[PDB]
Amino acid sequence: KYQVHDSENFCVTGDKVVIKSMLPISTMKHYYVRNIVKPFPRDTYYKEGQEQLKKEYQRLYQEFYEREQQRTEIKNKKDEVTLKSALKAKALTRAMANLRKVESTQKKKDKVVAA
Amino acid sequence: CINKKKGNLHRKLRARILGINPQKKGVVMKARIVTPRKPNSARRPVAKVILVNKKRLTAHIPGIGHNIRRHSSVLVRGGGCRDLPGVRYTCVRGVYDFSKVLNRFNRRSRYGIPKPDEEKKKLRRKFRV
Amino acid sequence: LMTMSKSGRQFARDKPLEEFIPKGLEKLKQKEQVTINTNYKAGFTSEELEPYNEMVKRALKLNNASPFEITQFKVQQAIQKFKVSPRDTGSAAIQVAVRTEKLIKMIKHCQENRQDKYAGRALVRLLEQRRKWLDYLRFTDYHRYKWICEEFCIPDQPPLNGHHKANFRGEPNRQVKTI
RNA sequence: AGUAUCCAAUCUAGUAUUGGUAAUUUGAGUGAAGUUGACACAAGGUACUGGUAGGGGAACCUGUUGGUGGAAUA
RNA sequence: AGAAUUAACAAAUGAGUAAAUUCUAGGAGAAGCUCUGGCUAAUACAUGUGCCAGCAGCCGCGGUAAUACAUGAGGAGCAAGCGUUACCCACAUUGACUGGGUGUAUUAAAUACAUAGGUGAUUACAAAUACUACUUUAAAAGUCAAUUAAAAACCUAAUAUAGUAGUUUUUUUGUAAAUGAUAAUUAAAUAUAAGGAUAGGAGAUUUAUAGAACAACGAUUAAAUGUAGUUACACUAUAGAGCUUGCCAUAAACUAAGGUGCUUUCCUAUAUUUAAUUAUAGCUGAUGUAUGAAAGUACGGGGAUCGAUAAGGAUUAGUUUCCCUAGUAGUCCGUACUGUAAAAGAUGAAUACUUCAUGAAUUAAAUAUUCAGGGAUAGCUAACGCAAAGUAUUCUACUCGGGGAGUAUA
RNA sequence: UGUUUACAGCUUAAAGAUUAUUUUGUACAAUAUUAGGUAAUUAUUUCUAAAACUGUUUAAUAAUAUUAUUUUUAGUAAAAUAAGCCUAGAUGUUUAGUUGAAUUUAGAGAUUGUUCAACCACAUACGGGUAUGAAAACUACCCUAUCUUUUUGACAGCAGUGA
RNA sequence: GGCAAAAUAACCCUGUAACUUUGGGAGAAAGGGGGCUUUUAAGCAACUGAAAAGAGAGAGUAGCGACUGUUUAAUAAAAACAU
Ligand SMILES: [Mg+2]
Ligand SMILES: [Mg+2]
Ligand SMILES: [Mg+2]
Ligand SMILES: [Mg+2]
Ligand SMILES: [Mg+2]
Ligand SMILES: [Mg+2]
Ligand SMILES: [Mg+2]
Ligand SMILES: [Mg+2]
Ligand SMILES: [Mg+2]
Ligand SMILES: [Mg+2]
Ligand SMILES: [Mg+2]
Ligand SMILES: [Mg+2]
Ligand SMILES: [Mg+2]
Ligand SMILES: [Mg+2]
Ligand SMILES: [Mg+2]
Ligand SMILES: [Mg+2]
Ligand SMILES: [Mg+2]
Ligand SMILES: [Mg+2]
Ligand SMILES: [Mg+2]
Ligand SMILES: [Mg+2]
Ligand SMILES: [Mg+2]
Ligand SMILES: [Mg+2]
Ligand SMILES: [Mg+2]
Ligand SMILES: [Mg+2]
Ligand SMILES: [Mg+2]
Ligand SMILES: [Mg+2]
Ligand SMILES: [Mg+2]
Ligand SMILES: [Mg+2]
Ligand SMILES: [Mg+2]
Ligand SMILES: [Mg+2]
Ligand SMILES: [Mg+2]
Ligand SMILES: [Mg+2]
Ligand SMILES: [Mg+2]
Ligand SMILES: [Mg+2]
Ligand SMILES: [Mg+2]
Ligand SMILES: [Mg+2]
Ligand SMILES: [Mg+2]
Ligand SMILES: [Mg+2]
Ligand SMILES: [Mg+2]
Ligand SMILES: [Mg+2]
Ligand SMILES: [Mg+2]
Ligand SMILES: [Mg+2]
Ligand SMILES: [Mg+2]
Ligand SMILES: [Mg+2]
Ligand SMILES: [Mg+2]
Ligand SMILES: [Mg+2]
Ligand SMILES: [Mg+2]
Ligand SMILES: [Mg+2]
Ligand SMILES: [Mg+2]
Ligand SMILES: [Mg+2]
Ligand SMILES: [Mg+2]
Ligand SMILES: [Mg+2]
Ligand SMILES: [Mg+2]
Ligand SMILES: [Mg+2]
Ligand SMILES: [Mg+2]
Ligand SMILES: [Mg+2]
Repeated sequence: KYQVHDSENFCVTGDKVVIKSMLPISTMKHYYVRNIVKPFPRDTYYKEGQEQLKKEYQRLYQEFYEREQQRTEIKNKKDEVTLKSALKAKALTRAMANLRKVESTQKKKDKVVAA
Repeated sequence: CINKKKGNLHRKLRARILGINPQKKGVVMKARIVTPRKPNSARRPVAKVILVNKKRLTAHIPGIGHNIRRHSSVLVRGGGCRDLPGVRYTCVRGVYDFSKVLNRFNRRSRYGIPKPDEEKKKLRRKFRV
Repeated sequence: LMTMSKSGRQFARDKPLEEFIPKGLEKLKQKEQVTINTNYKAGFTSEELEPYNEMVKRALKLNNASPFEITQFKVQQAIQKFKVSPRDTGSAAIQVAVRTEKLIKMIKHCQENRQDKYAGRALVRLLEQRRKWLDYLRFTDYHRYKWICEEFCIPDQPPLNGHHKANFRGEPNRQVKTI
């Protein structure tokens, strides 16, 4: 197995292809593509068919950076990532709950102001 | 195999304590006598050894008469005696503390006998041919 | 069987692949009841039956039929769609569809009768055999692969081998041994 | 020059892992003309034996399933 | 053996030295070592010794008759070596590409699906490759069959890789307005002691109730222990329970194995045949997934039969035990673990072809063959034996003497 | 402010030879009584820093009005996004210098990796670090540490001695 | 007889063994931190900083009893009693 540099992001799996040696621009990439020998069909015709939270999101970020930085520092990138990806779902279902209250509070006025 | 760490490891060595070496020196603690198996019957002499590597051992005495006692430095051959058990090694004569077998003038190489002064008639050409 | 395992080996922790999209089973079950309530048996049409009486229709009606007969309609209902030529029965597009209708039954049979160990071994074969024809059909008629997986609620996961060994494998490259 | 950061040796502690040594204990092979008994090869005098469970001066005995590496019965 | 001279490595300078030349004497002036029973060429010679002393690479010698020990003679072989030890290679098909074996010779793991990987149908066509000849690279040293019959030397070949020419007598890869073994699907037909579930029947055994006022029954080579004396055993009737599923039964029944058999229905699975359809998707197969008799374990239920342990009876025996009475766990079902065996056809999976007799079965004017071991033989095999364990091809695994040992340790 | 075609020696630039360093593929021991390992880790983009600056025209690029754009190395003691990479015996343990090749062999192969030669490594220590130079640490130099005799020194340089 | 005394002392963070009835052991052990500045400083700090006061010493290994508990008011609170 090798990893190859495609500039146009043009190839898919079944496309059979010649590859050639290049000096390493990155680690584990010392090959690039020269030519497709046999194509494999694409998924373009099917791909064409396929907001208030932004105030929810930007708070939840600032919540944990204030907490985490005080409690536990940079030491390991694994901690830096395994937290965030695992903390947001814990945060979003609590931040969705912050906005679901908005639909509740506005109507409880109208119910009390009207009658 | 674990004592052996060269060549065909699948081969069981023919002298395990002595190992890869061809010979090894040791010191006697005590002499003994051992009987052979049932088809034969005799009293074959035996000579314990502690080796320089600190390993107990038994060994054979081919010569008829022998100088062996306690605290005697000896050299092992590795061959062995057949009828006896545990005597698959054998000592060498003509070395540090053994003695050439005596009243003997045949097979003068196994037992360490030098050549007598009668049979030899001429000297080596490095001096007075 | 096939699992998410990018290396040559196949571990315990590696998970099996997904048979259906989320909520794929229930959607298909709903489609059946719609058919079962408004259809007749496979060979017969409504047009042939309009002179005859209701007592003749209710017998031929598919409510009263057996599940072995409920499929035969669904299979021929698919063959008219996913065929290449007339009187087609064995092409790849149909062969996948047959196993999808069986999985609906084997699961019902296995969730209920859990001790039928011979059936538990039979699922593993259906999935594997489905997993082959499901791949061989990508390779040949890719624009029919997608027209199937939508209907039967199947995910579009390519093979990890990349169709390497069936397609145009040749001239495999030269290197030298030394020491 | 020098402040402050980074870093090595040595030392301390415990933990992890692998080896060396020991009071004491235990197993195996081997040798020989030993004692007790007679398990085994014949249907070995109650057919042997595998897997298993229990029992038990020893070799062994019994149940439960399997096999023939057992004879015998016309 | 002794003595002398020169060349050349510096046509100015040599440390040291010719596998060069000549001269004189004299006439091999250099021999040991192993062995003497067989393998192994060499003595039935002599003496003493007496399973002692001792030899011994392997087999094995020695018990008063020693070609095997020790003494002596004679005799054989190798030779500036001979012999011993230790390790490695060959001889060895003793580690199997060349080149094995795997039914019984301490060798196919219990079994099947399946991944990586390996492997593989027809024709036509292209392209490339193999094979042949030439050529590229692969340090020298070293090896190497150097050649005009020549020593002090400089084989250019092999193998591998890239590349050219010849395309004819090989193969691979792949594509076709393609054909179409195999595997699979559909429709029809037929078969299944294959698996699970629902419903229902049947059988004996056992308990209970009732009836009847008999006194013994049951076990055993025999006997006792034991049950009852107011019917217990036994017979008849009625009901209930747990377990099991008669004849059909057979080699020619099924399935991956374990293993499985009363009827009905649904689901699941396998197989055979024709027609149509798709057109190599197939065959194999570490890791891995899943199954896996019986005994046994936990919880719960059920609890008739058989029946470990322990008890008793006896006998023969001096013990223990095989026999007998009674009978606990268990034996059965559900949930889950456990994951072993002589797990067997002691034979890895698949394809093609192959004998004679005897015999089982469809049933054919749509369609023609399948099967068996209870016989023998070709061929193979150490032999007994097998119609595959045979002929041919494809993939995987195990196997480096035995004890220790399927044990220790982790 | 003698002559640099009188001889020697030195400086600077270019062209080329050679050398040093940097890059990849395959080959490369046993073991599962070791199976999860990696965490600036895997990929892109960006930022910073060093590389001589500015303009003119042309080409080319995407839209197209014609303006704008055009490169390489290093750093996570720079940051962001997305989540990947190795596991087709990663990692871990043990053993070991690799090779040409030597012994053997009909041939394939097996065992070894001594002499000489190539490459790599070490130079009391599996140690830390610098200056010069086209290239270094081998008898260089500084520090720590071990051992030893003189504040030196480490004979795996030749010869030699002990063990 | 280290009895008494001394020492440890709350809160936050890192980290945490054998054994185990898988609950626990465990607050295990071990170690660190608390200010001012202006800039986020590869900055400062001139005995003593939760500034004074207040709050656990920890580990290793045997014997009896399972545990919480109860008891001889006025010399015995334990291996005894209970459970
Ligand atoms: Mg001891
Ligand atoms: Mg006997
Ligand atoms: Mg017997
Ligand atoms: Mg006994
Ligand atoms: Mg027998
Ligand atoms: Mg000269
Ligand atoms: Mg002369
Ligand atoms: Mg002879
Ligand atoms: Mg005599
Ligand atoms: Mg060989
Ligand atoms: Mg088998
Ligand atoms: Mg198998
Ligand atoms: Mg495959
Ligand atoms: Mg060469
Ligand atoms: Mg009665
Ligand atoms: Mg079966
Ligand atoms: Mg059971
Ligand atoms: Mg129970
Ligand atoms: Mg059999
Ligand atoms: Mg069986
Ligand atoms: Mg077997
Ligand atoms: Mg053969
Ligand atoms: Mg054979
Ligand atoms: Mg036969
Ligand atoms: Mg047959
Ligand atoms: Mg065979
Ligand atoms: Mg063995
Ligand atoms: Mg054995
Ligand atoms: Mg066992
Ligand atoms: Mg074990
Ligand atoms: Mg231990
Ligand atoms: Mg060769
Ligand atoms: Mg070397
Ligand atoms: Mg040397
Ligand atoms: Mg040298
Ligand atoms: Mg030194
Ligand atoms: Mg050098
Ligand atoms: Mg020296
Ligand atoms: Mg105190
Ligand atoms: Mg105090
Ligand atoms: Mg805690
Ligand atoms: Mg805890
Ligand atoms: Mg603490
Ligand atoms: Mg504690
Ligand atoms: Mg502390
Ligand atoms: Mg305070
Ligand atoms: Mg406290
Ligand atoms: Mg307190
Ligand atoms: Mg104690
Ligand atoms: Mg007590
Ligand atoms: Mg208490
Ligand atoms: Mg208390
Ligand atoms: Mg009180
Ligand atoms: Mg009191
Ligand atoms: Mg008190
Ligand atoms: Mg008490």
